[PDB]
Amino acid sequence: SREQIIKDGGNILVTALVSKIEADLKENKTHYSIAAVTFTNKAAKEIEGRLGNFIGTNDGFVESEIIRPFIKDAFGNDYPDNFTAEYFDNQFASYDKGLQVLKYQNILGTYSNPKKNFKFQLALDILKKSLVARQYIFSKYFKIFIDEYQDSDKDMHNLFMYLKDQLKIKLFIVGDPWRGAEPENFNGLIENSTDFNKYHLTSNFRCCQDIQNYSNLFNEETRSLIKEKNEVQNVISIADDMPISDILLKLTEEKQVLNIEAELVILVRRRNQAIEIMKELNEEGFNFIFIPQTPLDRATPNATLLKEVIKYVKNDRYSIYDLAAEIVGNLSSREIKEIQKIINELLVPNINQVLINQVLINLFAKLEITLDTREITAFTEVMMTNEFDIAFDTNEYLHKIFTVHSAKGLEFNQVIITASDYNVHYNRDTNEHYVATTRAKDKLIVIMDNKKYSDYIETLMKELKIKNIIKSI
Repeated sequence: SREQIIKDGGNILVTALVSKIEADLKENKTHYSIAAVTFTNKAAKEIEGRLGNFIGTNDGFVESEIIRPFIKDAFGNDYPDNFTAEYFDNQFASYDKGLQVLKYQNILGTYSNPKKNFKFQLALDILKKSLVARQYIFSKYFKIFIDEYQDSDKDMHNLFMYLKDQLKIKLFIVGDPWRGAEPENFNGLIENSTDFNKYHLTSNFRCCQDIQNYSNLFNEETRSLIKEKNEVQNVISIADDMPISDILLKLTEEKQVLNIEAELVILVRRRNQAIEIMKELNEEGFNFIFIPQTPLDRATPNATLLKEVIKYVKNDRYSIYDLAAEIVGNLSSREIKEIQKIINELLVPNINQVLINQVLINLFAKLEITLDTREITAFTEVMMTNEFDIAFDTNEYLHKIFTVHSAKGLEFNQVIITASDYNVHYNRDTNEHYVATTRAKDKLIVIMDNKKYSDYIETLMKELKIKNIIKSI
């Protein structure tokens, strides 16, 4: 359930955040603050965006809230508090050597073993050795929010448990059952812990109740999740009794169930449908653009970073810092510039497959990340043509057409789909239909042009004694 989580004041495990922080901050009456910690600055910024508390990365939290302010009190004055964090060089094999590098080179470095986390070991050691540190953290925070917990390493887990068990801080933990990852942390809590309430959320939780309800109707497994409303507002059915341009005018100006001034996305199955639709719409005063599928639209491990590199290469106004926000950790501008220097070699005149291959190797080597050869192939293909450029564009486009595939993992405010694109009555297009119906946050329109689809909906409604699932206009 959703509102149950909101009512829940204690330690929480969620299997798959901004929602709970907003609520908890509202009803907080005390002086205590919250902290939200992510793996990436991208994830942090996204939270800080929708909101005296701490919102930042794991590494920024332990460095700024624990290590820097209290290392001298814990270890003595000969330890620095103006050290530099370095992710790339100055790796080491033991805690004592890490202490040496910090003490003598003024560098907060990393273990060479990715399963060990020097910063978090250091932070825990400092808490255990400094009353002042414990008193600060104790009186500062009442709750900490932690993202992607399945990727947390053993030392992160040790610190968070200590915060919970010694400094009386509640934990709100989100994850999904990364080189540092110890999945047993999160799994262990799920299977064994007695001091957490535990919830499971489906992928469409983000959506408004009407959109959750509709999308949950179609799979036998999610039907039980449906919480019927007396009336439906945000999922709408419209007849295909007029051209798409008239349909759009009816939705926006006549019935005003769509806002033409907000983001509006039409989902199709194929490029040729998008062309058809654009050929009409843009001749009738609209201005839609089709965002093509690209070779990087595969579920590959490094898809996100690879798309960022392409964005940077092809758009001279795109900032290297936005690329860097997607990299795990809290890299200094100095290190980001070392990454920039590597990537900039893709900008030489007459770039070719050989050079590109070399850049990719240099980059992912530096990031200590394994690269699939088929990723190199897909990346190189995008580099060597302008065919897919619009998909990596920096411009903001309000009115867009996507295939359901290109739309995967994206979120829009308003979405139009066409029933005849999904033959779910014959158990076809069922994953695509779930994806398509859950892209929208606030408004979903179904062009109802498929008799078997609509009959199928009515059949399920009768079976479930549902009276309202979609608003017909």
